[PDB]
Amino acid sequence: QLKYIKDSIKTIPDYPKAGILFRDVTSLLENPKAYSASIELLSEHYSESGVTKVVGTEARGFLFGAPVALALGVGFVPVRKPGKLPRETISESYELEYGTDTLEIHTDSIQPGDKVLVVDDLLATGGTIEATVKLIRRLGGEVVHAAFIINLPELGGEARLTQQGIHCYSLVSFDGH
Amino acid sequence: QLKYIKDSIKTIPDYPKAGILFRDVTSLLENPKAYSASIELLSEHYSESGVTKVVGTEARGFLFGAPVALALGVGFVPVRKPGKLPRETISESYELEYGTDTLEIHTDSIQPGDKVLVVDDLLATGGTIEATVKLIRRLGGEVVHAAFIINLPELGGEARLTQQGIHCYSLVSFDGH
Ligand SMILES: Nc1ncnc2[nH]cnc12
Ligand SMILES: Nc1ncnc2[nH]cnc12
Ligand code: NA
Ligand code: NA
Repeated sequence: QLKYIKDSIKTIPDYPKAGILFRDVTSLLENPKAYSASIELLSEHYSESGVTKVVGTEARGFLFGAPVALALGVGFVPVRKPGKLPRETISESYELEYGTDTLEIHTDSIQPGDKVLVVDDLLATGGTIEATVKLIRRLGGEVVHAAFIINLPELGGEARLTQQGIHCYSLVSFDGH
Repeated sequence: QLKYIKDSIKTIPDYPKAGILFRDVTSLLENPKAYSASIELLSEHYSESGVTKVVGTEARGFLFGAPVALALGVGFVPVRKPGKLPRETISESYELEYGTDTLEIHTDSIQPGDKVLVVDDLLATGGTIEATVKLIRRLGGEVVHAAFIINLPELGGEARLTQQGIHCYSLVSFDGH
C-alpha cells in the first residue's frame, strides 16, 4: 500500500533547476486507488485523536486536507494568501527564498477548545506550516499534529516543526533538496 | 438538504466593493454536514454518467472537484495558473476584468476517450471554465458537464457555457453580480 502510493509519485529531474529531483504529486491525484488510499491512511491515523477541525493551506493543501476533513466528519478551514478570504482575518508572515509573504485565516473559524489537524502535500522547509500553526494558536486553537503525503527530511522541515511542539506524520519520504 | 446547504453559505455586503453581496462558501466548508452533503449531491448526480476523470481549477475548485473524484472513484486532474505544473502542459488564455491570464493542464492527464467532469465552487462569468473546456477538448477528452455549488445566473456564465455545449448543474443560485 505505502509502496503503491510511493510508486505513483513521479520524479522530474533538473526541474525547476538542474540537480533538483522534483517529486510530482499530481500523478498520485490522477490514480484513484493511490489517492483514496492516501486519504484513508491519513484519516485513520487520526481517528482516535479527538480532532475537531482540519486546516490546509492553498492550494495543494486543499487536495489533502479537505478530503481528510470529510473522512473524519469535521469542518475544513482554509489558510490563504492575502485578499482572498472575505470575513475578518488575522495574518502571519513567512519567508520565501526571495522575499516575504503572508498567510491569513478567518478569525471565526477557530475557537478555544478546537483540536486542529494541519494537512499539506509535501513538507519541505516548513515555513508555511510554522506560520499556519501560529495563526491557529493565536485564535485559541490547539495544534500538535501535521500530516503530509511527502517529507523531504533534508530540508529541515520536520526538525523545525518539532521545535514548535508539532508531531509530523508523513506517508513517504524522499532524499534531496 | 438543499436548503441546509444554502443556509450554511454566508453573505458579506459591500465586499469587495459597495453593492456586491459576496457569497462566501468557506462557511459551508467548516460545516461538516453541509460540506459532505454537497459532495454527496454532486457525486450522486453523475453516478450513471460514465465519468472517467474530474477536473478542477485552483484553488476553490480543488475543494469540490477532488472530493467528487474520490467519491466517484476516478482520477482528479488539476488546472493551474502557469508555472506550477511540472510536466508537459498546454495552455489557454482567458480574460480577467483588468487583463489576461492563462490556465495550464498536464498533456498526459487527459487522453482520447476520457469522459470528463469539470467541478468548481461558483459560476460567475464562466471564463475560467470556458478555458478549461478548451484544454480538455484539445487533448481528446470529452466534456459536456460542469458542476458548481453556486450559480450567479445574472453574470451569464451558464448561457455562455451552453454555447460550448456544456450542461451546468448547480446546487444553489443567488441574485446579483
Ligand atoms: N524536490 C522537491 N519536489 C517537490 N517540491 C519541492 N519543494 C522543495 N523541493 C522539492
Ligand atoms: N457575489 C459574488 N460572490 C462570490 N463570488 C463572486 N464572483 C463574482 N460575484 C461574486
Ligand atoms: Na475565533
Ligand atoms: Na494526453
